[PDB]
Amino acid sequence: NADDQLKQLSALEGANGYVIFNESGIPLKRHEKSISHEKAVHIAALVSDLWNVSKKVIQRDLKTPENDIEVIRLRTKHSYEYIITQSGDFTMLAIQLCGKAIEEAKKAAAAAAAAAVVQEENKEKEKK
Amino acid sequence: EGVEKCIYQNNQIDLLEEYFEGETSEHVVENLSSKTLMLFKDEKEICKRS
Repeated sequence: NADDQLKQLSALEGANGYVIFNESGIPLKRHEKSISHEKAVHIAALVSDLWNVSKKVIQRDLKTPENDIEVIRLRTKHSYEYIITQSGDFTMLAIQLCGKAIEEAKKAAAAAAAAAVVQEENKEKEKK
Repeated sequence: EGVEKCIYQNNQIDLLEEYFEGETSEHVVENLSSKTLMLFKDEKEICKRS
């Protein structure tokens, strides 16, 4: 059941990886494409500092009572997108790409497949 | 589910693309032009000398 959500996140177009953070900062589950645990430990520390600072800043720095940030989306260079949503005590980071980025990724995958096929052909030739 | 909802809105339109970004005007009509740089003439010659 829980495993299916990770598969569902991958299924959505423009999604690269999903990282989930506990209140302590331990990464519950991360995507296989992205680095597992080492990247999660590095991503969880940065998001907690950002989410905590933003949550604290909105309440006091903006002088607005009972105002809480719900979703933070950071758009950077190339196709990077990092939507952050907090549910209960768990906050996760999702990395999605634009249409051009997705096309580039598909092209790269195709190239990799072609390379693998070429290697297989070479192996067959060597066997012959 | 919430993360997926955010993914769908961004996927509809790039929203950061710049039509014809970078490429310049390319062909642009140019008028041929002539500019006199200087004039050299003889002074007080008898009659005129071509």
